[PDB]
Amino acid sequence: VQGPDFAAMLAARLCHDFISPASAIVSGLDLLEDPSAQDMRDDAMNLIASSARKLADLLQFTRVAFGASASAENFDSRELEKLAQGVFAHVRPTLDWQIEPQAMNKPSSRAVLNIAQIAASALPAGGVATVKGVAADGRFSIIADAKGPRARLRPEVLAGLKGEPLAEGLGGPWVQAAYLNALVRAAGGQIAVEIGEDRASIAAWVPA
Amino acid sequence: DVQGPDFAAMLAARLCHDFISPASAIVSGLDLLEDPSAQDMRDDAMNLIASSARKLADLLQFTRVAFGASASAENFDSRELEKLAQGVFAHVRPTLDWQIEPQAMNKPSSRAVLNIAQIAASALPAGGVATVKGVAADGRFSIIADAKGPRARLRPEVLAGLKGEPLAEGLGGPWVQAAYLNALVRAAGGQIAVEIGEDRASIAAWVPA
Ligand code: NA
Ligand code: NA
Repeated sequence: VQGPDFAAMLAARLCHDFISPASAIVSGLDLLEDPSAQDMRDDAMNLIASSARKLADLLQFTRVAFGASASAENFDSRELEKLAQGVFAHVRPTLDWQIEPQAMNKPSSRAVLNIAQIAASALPAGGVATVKGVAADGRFSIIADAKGPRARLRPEVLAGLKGEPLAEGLGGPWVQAAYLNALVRAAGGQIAVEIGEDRASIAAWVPA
Repeated sequence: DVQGPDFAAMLAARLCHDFISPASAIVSGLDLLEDPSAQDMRDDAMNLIASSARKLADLLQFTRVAFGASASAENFDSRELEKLAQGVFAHVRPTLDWQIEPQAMNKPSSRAVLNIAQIAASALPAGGVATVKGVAADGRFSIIADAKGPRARLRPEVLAGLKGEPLAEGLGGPWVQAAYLNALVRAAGGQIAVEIGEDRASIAAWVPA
């Protein structure tokens, strides 16, 4: 019998992302109660508030990017931009959301959120993730261009985007890429990648 | 037609649902502190944040081992597993009676015992006691969680999940954990057994050890 290896890997990734702002809330509350750290009262309160914001943003994004079913549902592209903006708020790269306000089907919506976060993670020293999406020729086509110093799609991300098993690398970046590949291919669509100097692009289309 | 990540999405939906409850309470608590109209409830809002942060920390530490662990060989201290399971029971009406003698437990036993203990807590809608037993014998590690309390019940989606059956009547949340447990126990070469009585429900599992 096949184990829940893939679901465990996704669970491990989500825990890892949530534990960082959650433990900071615990540590911030520790500092408020500590009589020795009464000089950092304002800094501890700002740590709790920023970690609560980060955690709320990550959970709201996860809800649609990973928690959504494959059942038919339309999403507002403006609401999806809010979710992507939320995760980009706590990382060094900036977001250039160029999708004109419109209704997006479920595969398009799940795909655009995962593509935007993979583009952000391709930027280790900042830069810009440009997100484009057009409804044309019976498809919804997405392209996220990550431009910045040493922009790179890691080998486990490239393996995941092709639906290949995890070889060299961490499960965390691989599992999101493999999840995106499986939902796009289940919808009858395709994933494409572009790699250049200080640039990486992730493209996907789904029927629409 | 290609297979979608439907099962992984269901597990992700379940984890979000569990974490969003104490996380939104932290946001609401911080909203009350900043609200000039609610300056008379500063103490109550701070207690809401602190208790929700404790609940969230406990849920995340448990999830890390119950759902996030790989199938790779690793031993866990049963005392550390007790702390994780107790953290889950701390914020619900049922109580946990952990009767596993302090010992080393392999990856399948550890993952299984944590899921069984939480399924036992959820089988108690009006409180009671979940007794968790675990013995290393005959080349096996055998776990039994007995949930005893008023109207103790294993929901149909939990019974379907524990047998490795698809989701029929019920919610994905309780089904996905039960199906996850079934898949990790059967991958390890073990078996799951259930007992249902009046105001009692038991979940048993064995894995090779
Ligand atoms: Na940013
Ligand atoms: Na309790």
